[PDB]
Amino acid sequence: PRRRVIGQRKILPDPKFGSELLAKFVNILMVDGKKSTAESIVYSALETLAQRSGKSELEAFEVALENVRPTVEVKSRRVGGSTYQVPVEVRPVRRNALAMRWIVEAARKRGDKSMALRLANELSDAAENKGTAVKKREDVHRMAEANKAFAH
Amino acid sequence: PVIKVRENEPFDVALRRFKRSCEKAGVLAEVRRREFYEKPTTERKRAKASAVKRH
Amino acid sequence: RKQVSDGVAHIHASFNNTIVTITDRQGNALGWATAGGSGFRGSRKSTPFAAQVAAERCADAVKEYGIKNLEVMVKGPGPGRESTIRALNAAGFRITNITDVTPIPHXGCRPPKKRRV
RNA sequence: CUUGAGUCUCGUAGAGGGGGGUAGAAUUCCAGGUGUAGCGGUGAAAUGCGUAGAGAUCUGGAGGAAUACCGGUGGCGAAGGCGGCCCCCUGGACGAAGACUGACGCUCAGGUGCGAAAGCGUGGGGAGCAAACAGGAUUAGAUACCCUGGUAGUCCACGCCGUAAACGAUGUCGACUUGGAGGUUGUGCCGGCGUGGCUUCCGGAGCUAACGCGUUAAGUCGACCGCCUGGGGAGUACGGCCGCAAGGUUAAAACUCAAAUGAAUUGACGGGGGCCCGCACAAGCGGUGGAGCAUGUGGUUUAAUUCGAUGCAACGCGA
RNA sequence: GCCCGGAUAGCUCAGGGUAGAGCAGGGGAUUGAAAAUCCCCGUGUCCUUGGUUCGAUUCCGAGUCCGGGCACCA
RNA sequence: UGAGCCUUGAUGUGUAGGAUAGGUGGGAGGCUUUGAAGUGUGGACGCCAGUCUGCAUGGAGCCGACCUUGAAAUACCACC
Ligand SMILES: [Mg+2]
Ligand SMILES: [Mg+2]
Ligand SMILES: [Mg+2]
Ligand SMILES: [Mg+2]
Ligand SMILES: [Mg+2]
Ligand SMILES: [Mg+2]
Ligand SMILES: [Mg+2]
Ligand SMILES: [Mg+2]
Ligand SMILES: [Mg+2]
Ligand SMILES: [Mg+2]
Ligand SMILES: [Mg+2]
Ligand SMILES: [Mg+2]
Ligand SMILES: [Mg+2]
Ligand SMILES: [Mg+2]
Ligand SMILES: [Mg+2]
Ligand SMILES: [Mg+2]
Ligand SMILES: [Mg+2]
Ligand SMILES: [Mg+2]
Ligand SMILES: [Mg+2]
Ligand SMILES: [Mg+2]
Ligand SMILES: [Mg+2]
Ligand SMILES: [Mg+2]
Ligand SMILES: [Mg+2]
Ligand SMILES: [Mg+2]
Ligand SMILES: [Mg+2]
Ligand SMILES: [Mg+2]
Ligand SMILES: [Mg+2]
Ligand SMILES: [Mg+2]
Ligand SMILES: [Mg+2]
Ligand SMILES: [Mg+2]
Ligand SMILES: [Mg+2]
Ligand SMILES: [Mg+2]
Ligand SMILES: [Mg+2]
Ligand SMILES: [Mg+2]
Ligand SMILES: [Mg+2]
Repeated sequence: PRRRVIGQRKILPDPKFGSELLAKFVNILMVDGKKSTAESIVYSALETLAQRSGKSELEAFEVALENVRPTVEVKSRRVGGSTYQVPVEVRPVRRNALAMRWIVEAARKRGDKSMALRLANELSDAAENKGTAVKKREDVHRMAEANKAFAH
Repeated sequence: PVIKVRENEPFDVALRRFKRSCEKAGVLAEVRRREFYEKPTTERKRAKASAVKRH
Repeated sequence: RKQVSDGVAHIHASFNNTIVTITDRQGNALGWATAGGSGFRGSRKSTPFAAQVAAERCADAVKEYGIKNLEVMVKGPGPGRESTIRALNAAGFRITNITDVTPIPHXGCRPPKKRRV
């Protein structure tokens, strides 16, 4: 805000994996404060992804995540009434947050049966570069590189 | 603003020397000053205004 | 088509566009490129990025002549005065001389009236 | 009679004026070589130019206008004004020592002369710029601001015109009255010491409604001239004089209002400047506006649909 | 009547081993707006038919239509 | 500087595949110290994968039918 005094809120870790990343993934997935439901959904999705990929739950998740992280975004800046689209770098924490938000949003728009099935299919598609999340990442990248002249 | 590069110096130092030579030559100032016609009354007005503001 | 091995680059930079031409010492053009001809239309046409893109494209277009030495004369006050020469050097030429050759009247004719914006 | 006023001897500085010549940079046009798909313009565009070869680049030629740097609240002139270099003609100012005339002085109604720019007549000239005009935009409209073109004019010779916020909004001449910091230009004595002319800034007494002026007075006095008498009507009508014309100069009356005005003070406002704060923006999450129902209100209906709140700060409000 | 060239997307259109470039229109990043950008999307016997060829939008014949120069014009 | 006209030398990897092999063809012998496999090196062309090309060193081998193709190997040769 106007003060630059805010702090960082600590987060409880994953029970059976001990990864803060999956806890934040559950938090992003969680709606209405029902955290047990989100934990069950994410655990089922990770289990089916691990069995259908064979590596494990963890590095398969990270590999799927890395295909969605962006490295440059676009910010509007007003100069003379007309707004320039300046390309700016993205902090790694913002990269993780954007990737998980995109993955969950893409999962919610699918015609599959259960939420875990949608999440598993989307996560595998991202892991092998065919989901809509990678499409959104490519859209952002192309829009950012199009306005490369405004990058002072 | 004629810069003849000497022996083995890098490109950056020659470019900086050329920029400095163009800065001390008042090239862009003259170019911007001759873009539009400014009346003699405005010339005297702003010259005197600069003089009094300095003092 | 011919080997000259040493030419001069003319950069014509204004507030709206930059034009780069390559010629031999006698003053016969070999190739040219422009910021507006490189897919930059409008405000984007008047930026240093477009100027250095045009510089790279013009350097590419004159490949068949085997240029190894190059002088530079730059005229005009435009934003693309320094990006172009940097891009031209990075393309592999040797900038052996830099000159500003912008015209300046020694009085001259009456400039247009001022814009009331 | 010599102190006011003027003449003579030597010198200094200066965009002071009239005439003629010449130089360099740049814009425009003309012819030619290289070379190829854009150029130009804007907040964004479009009109406009270009494959009949533009824009870019190089060579040669024609023509007109103005003189970058020096350049400076620097200089010259009564004012208006005056800026490359060179020659011819010419006006004034100041300085040092001496000589000469002997009140020859100051101001000035009527009169006469000069007087930016625009404008008018005749004859040339025309690169750049640019009223009028045409087209493209923006806009609710745009007879404008912005863009592309573009004719009188701007330039020269002669002749009219006689007006400007022609302003220091401060008539000319003379004498007297504490200081400080500079600029420019002469001169005497030994970098120091003095002494004249013009000029910029601050400030004391004094003056002023205040702002402010302050030895270059808006301080204290003397001589002469011009001008003012509430605001509109009106610097207008009629008459005279001047002009080719546009118009200039002198200059009222009826009627109407109780004010019009100057300087400064306290706030408020600014599509003025500086510094800050708030789920005020920016980052996120969940909603309302669509559907069904509950409830309040407006409106319409009724014998009555009781009364009040009814921009934010009334409408699941008094209840 | 003859000769000369053409038939390709919704439009304009180049092209013996393929169907191609731009804009039109639709949605969304997108902002109050045209901008302006990004993203895709289709948009096809390459006029019809027949004929060679390992298959022809391509080469060949006959037809439908457009344009040009001619000829008949008693 | 245009148009036709001969002669030469190149030029032509849909997909097979050692092979940047067009229609056609008498037809597996030419080539070879008339210095030849393979070379350093000059150079051309190029859907840049590969075709063409002088000299030098070097010294005398490549080689036709062979399996994939619609076809063989510019082994000479001729028709476009
Ligand atoms: Mg202009
Ligand atoms: Mg003089
Ligand atoms: Mg003079
Ligand atoms: Mg030319
Ligand atoms: Mg003076
Ligand atoms: Mg004199
Ligand atoms: Mg004189
Ligand atoms: Mg006497
Ligand atoms: Mg007098
Ligand atoms: Mg008089
Ligand atoms: Mg005049
Ligand atoms: Mg006139
Ligand atoms: Mg005239
Ligand atoms: Mg005339
Ligand atoms: Mg013009
Ligand atoms: Mg108009
Ligand atoms: Mg007057
Ligand atoms: Mg004046
Ligand atoms: Mg006055
Ligand atoms: Mg006095
Ligand atoms: Mg004072
Ligand atoms: Mg007074
Ligand atoms: Mg006085
Ligand atoms: Mg006085
Ligand atoms: Mg009058
Ligand atoms: Mg009269
Ligand atoms: Mg007042
Ligand atoms: Mg204020
Ligand atoms: Mg304020
Ligand atoms: Mg917000
Ligand atoms: Mg509702
Ligand atoms: Mg009520
Ligand atoms: Mg009541
Ligand atoms: Mg009421
Ligand atoms: Mg309530």
